[PDB]
Amino acid sequence: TASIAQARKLVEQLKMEANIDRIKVSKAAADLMAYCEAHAKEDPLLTPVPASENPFR
Amino acid sequence: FLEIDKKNCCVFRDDFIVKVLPPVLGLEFIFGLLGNGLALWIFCFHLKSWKSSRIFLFNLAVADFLLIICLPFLMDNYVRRWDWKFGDIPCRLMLFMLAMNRQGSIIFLTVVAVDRYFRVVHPHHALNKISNRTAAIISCLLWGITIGLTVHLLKKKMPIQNGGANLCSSFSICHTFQWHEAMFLLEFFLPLGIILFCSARIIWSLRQRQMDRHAKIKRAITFIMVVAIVFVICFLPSVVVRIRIFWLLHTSGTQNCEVYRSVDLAFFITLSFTYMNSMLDPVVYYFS
Amino acid sequence: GSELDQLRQEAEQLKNQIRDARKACADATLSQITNNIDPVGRIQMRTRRTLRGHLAKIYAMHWGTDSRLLVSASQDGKLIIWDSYTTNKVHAIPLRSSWVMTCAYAPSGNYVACGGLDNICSIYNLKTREGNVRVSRELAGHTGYLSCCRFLDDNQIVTSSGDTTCALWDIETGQQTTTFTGHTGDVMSLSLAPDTRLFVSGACDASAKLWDVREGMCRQTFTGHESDINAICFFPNGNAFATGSDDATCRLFDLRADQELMTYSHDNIICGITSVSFSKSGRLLLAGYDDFNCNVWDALKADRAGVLAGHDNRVSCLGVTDDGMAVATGSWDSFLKIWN
Amino acid sequence: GCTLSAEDKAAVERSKMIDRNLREDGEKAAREVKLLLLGAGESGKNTIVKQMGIVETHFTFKDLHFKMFDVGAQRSERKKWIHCFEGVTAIIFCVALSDYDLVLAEDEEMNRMHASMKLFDSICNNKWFTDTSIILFLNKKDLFEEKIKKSPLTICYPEYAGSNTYEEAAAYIQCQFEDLNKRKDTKEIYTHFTCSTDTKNVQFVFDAVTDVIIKNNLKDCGLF
Amino acid sequence: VQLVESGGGLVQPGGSRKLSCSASGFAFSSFGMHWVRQAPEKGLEWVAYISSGSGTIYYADTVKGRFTISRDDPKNTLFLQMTSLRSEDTAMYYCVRSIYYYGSSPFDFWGQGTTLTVSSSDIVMTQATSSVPVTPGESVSISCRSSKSLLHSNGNTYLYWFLQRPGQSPQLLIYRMSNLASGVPDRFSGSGSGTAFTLTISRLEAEDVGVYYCMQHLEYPLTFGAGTKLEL
Ligand SMILES: CC(C)CCC[C@@H](C)[C@H]1CC[C@H]2[C@@H]3CC=C4C[C@@H](O)CC[C@]4(C)[C@H]3CC[C@]12C
Ligand SMILES: O=C(O)c1cccnc1
Repeated sequence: TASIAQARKLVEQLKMEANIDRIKVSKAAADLMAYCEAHAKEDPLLTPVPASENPFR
Repeated sequence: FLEIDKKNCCVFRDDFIVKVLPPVLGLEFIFGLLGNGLALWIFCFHLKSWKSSRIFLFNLAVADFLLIICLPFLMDNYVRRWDWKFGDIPCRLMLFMLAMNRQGSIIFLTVVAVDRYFRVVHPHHALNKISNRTAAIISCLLWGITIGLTVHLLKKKMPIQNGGANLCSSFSICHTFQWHEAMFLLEFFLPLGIILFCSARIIWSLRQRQMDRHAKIKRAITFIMVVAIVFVICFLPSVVVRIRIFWLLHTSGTQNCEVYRSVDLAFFITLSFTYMNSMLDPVVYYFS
Repeated sequence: GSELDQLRQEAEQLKNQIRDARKACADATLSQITNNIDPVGRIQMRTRRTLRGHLAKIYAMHWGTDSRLLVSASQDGKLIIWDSYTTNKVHAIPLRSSWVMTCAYAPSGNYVACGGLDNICSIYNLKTREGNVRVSRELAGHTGYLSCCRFLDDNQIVTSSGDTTCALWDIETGQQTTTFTGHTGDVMSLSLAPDTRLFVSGACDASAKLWDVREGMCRQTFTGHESDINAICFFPNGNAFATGSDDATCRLFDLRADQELMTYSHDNIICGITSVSFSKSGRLLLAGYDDFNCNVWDALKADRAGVLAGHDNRVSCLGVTDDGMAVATGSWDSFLKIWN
Repeated sequence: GCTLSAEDKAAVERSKMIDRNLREDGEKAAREVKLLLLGAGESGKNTIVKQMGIVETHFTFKDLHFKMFDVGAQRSERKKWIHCFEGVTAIIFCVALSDYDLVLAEDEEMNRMHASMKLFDSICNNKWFTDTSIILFLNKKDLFEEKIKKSPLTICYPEYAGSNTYEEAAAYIQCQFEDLNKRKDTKEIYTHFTCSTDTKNVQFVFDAVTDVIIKNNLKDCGLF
Repeated sequence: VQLVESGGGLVQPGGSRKLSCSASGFAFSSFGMHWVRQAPEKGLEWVAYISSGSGTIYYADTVKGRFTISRDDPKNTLFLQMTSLRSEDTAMYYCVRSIYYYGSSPFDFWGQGTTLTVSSSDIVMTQATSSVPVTPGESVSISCRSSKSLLHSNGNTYLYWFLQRPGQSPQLLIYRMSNLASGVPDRFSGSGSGTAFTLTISRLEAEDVGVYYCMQHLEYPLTFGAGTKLEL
């Protein structure tokens, strides 16, 4: 009768994952945009990097 | 007809070369040119394998091609029946290219027929797994020996007074033993005694293994025989006429040139077989 | 029995409730939010270095902490440490099992981890006093092939295996201190959080899960693909992660709101992804495909912005430095490439 | 040399030594033979192994080193690790033919001959084994000639009509296997009969790999 | 891990000698090896260098032509052979291992030393002072100076501070003027710029007393300053 025990495990997992709170998707998208906009200057790949200070040339 | 270059050398100028030789030689030029040109273009621009068997064919596809560019000037030499008008250097570079490419289109035609033998009778051997940085070295060495056996054709005041005109040539009917005729015979005898052995053992040993039942083995057998017999057809005739020539020289003295009157004509036709391969060399190795 | 069927019905209606909860908390697509900004220009990146010396297919690479070193693994049975600025070779480490699938670099610089298709994870000490690399620990106990590994600390590690199991391990004792279970098929990848408090895994049952290091708490489950999932990465923020599947599709999932954010699909691509990675500002997503070349996606508009067409075979592995300097790429032709 | 410093001219030399070692060691892996062993459960895989995650096996026949990979204990998906064996010389496939009425422990109705036939079919058309030859071993022929006389093989072969003797039944089963191939020009299946013989197995493998090597060499230089 | 060298003794002016060392405890085949002579009369300087692979061999102009250096790599041994010994060839010899890859710390383990007594351009580094009296518990500073800049193409200032306690062999303290070797307490430090640098010590203990030295490595020959003794 271990099958009902496995079903108990699965339904307990569902109880266990059904106890969380969510946010709006637009807020997450805005946070992603903000983090991208803040760090726009420190990444040598997005903004065309001047060929003056990179060490691979 | 007897003159003296440095020795008692007969020379002829017969009014039959003009009718037949220029067309033969022009066709062999105009088709051999493209036939080797696109092969070399493929080897350099549209092929990305570069294995130690495709860099032995590349050298054989530059050797014969060089002989082509040298052809129209020889056609101009024959159209006016032995009258050279380009001076010393163009003649003396027209008879070293022809004599060095031909020996180098036979040395890179034997290596293929040894490649194949070591790939059939002796599989999983060491020489099957040499890199294409230890095969370009041997290609350079082969070019080196080719050039080193043909340099004596730049160190001579080539154009010669026949009275009427100037003859630009290396093949003249004399009575002195030297190195050029021996090279002419020996650049045919040895490669034959290698190609026949290799091309027979490949077929036999691919046949005592009961392996000749797929189609492609049969197709390979046919093309191997094609190679051998095409070599013999396009080279042998010139090597019996020169033996007849040596026979006439040793038997009858060089006092009545008229004896050679006909046979030498035949020679300067059978030698047009030696360029023949450079036309139909790719149609056997690189295309089909 | 009847209890089995009633529990199954209850589980099904919990699944329906969770699906409804996920659906009801979405308002607008991430593209609508991210459409106001302007797209980056045509990203033109050229091969600056070319690392060569591998003699077989390359399966993994990992960027060092100081952004100047990296390590790579191949089926030749070798692990190699590079110097990206000079193109020198710092270390060559022979392996025991030639069948590898991943490698990892310690965040301090003392250790590298390896293992695959053998169910054992080996740890190697670089900064010994004998001058050579040695084997530190052999974490054994899995029953399927190992598909990923990532150092959590100098003494804690996490691995995922093909036997539908993840595990959190101590290198000192050598015994599993936590086991994560709940997948049906083989697990293909895991990625660690920026602050090493959570980590996500993705498996061959077209599903991914968010775990919890401290106790073993399975916190959330994400789905959406209809084939295998063999690449995941966190966003540098730590509030998102992106997946790369075998049905020629990549996806973006959010941690706080658990839905789909971005689909990166193109009709002219009919073959599946092998690797994904991000950029220092989280603006470029690099995806390694098996149509022989990589792709660069503007991670806010889903449109392409560049191609790293330089390889003869399928792309396996891919990475970006911590300072944002370069990007490294490996493939099945056994050549690594650094692009700037 | 001139632009470098005294402590960047030993890093280069060290890297060159690394490169030399890598190149010299990658030449002992392109001269060994790789063979992948497969079978259908208790199909005698152990039997042929004794006749001579991953289980490596080493043997040498006529100055030629083989590496046999036994992957029977993976019990996981095959499509997630099979391509790691793409560049292998050949696939050995072992199956016992005295086991047509003996059914699997899974299903009473389904027997193990049909399951092993499906296995052989599935390994013979994967995209990673387009030009990869398969060496077939038929096992336990001793028990089979006793078993076949007691009960007809019509039970496993409803569409078959034969006098229920050794040779015709064995040949019919062999044809039923070799008809599963779907390529028939690039690929060739080599088949053999052995129960407990001490000479024919390894020699059979050696012949089957020499033929493949000869074909490989001849098609490498264009001639084939 | 140890370097045990022998070969010393007293020699005639006209005559050869050999100095061997056995390197037991590590991977000797991955280590370039130096000899650094130490004259009893406060003499210090580099002698010779042989790399991992017997490719390069370097000498200091005062020694080139009379010394030969070699390895026995299967047996993990290093050799020096000396042919012409002038009256000023009386000193002590320290065999130093060093490995050069990115991030390495050369001149790490310094052998023990072998004494040799004889029968009776180059960059310049300067340590003007010779003695600094001081009491424990308080900070001290020592200065060294060169004749030209050391910020090379790779940005690394090849200055090595290292210590010799009375009766002991030396040990690395500060490699590349900003990095502290391993096994030494974090009390030592060092900073400078251009051609001038200072070793600094914050807390003073009874072991910290000793004679300090500065090394340049930009190009062979390797040249020093002088010694600056600290006294109790
Ligand atoms: C695959 C590797 C081993 C091929 C090696 C080729 C060697 C064995 C053979 C191939 C063809 C041979 C050549 C055939 C004919 C000639 C022309 C003759 O006037 C001098 C010898 C010379 C030049 C031979 C030298 C040896 C040779 C170059
Ligand atoms: O082949 C030659 O070298 C040649 C051709 C024409 C005339 N004499 C020699």
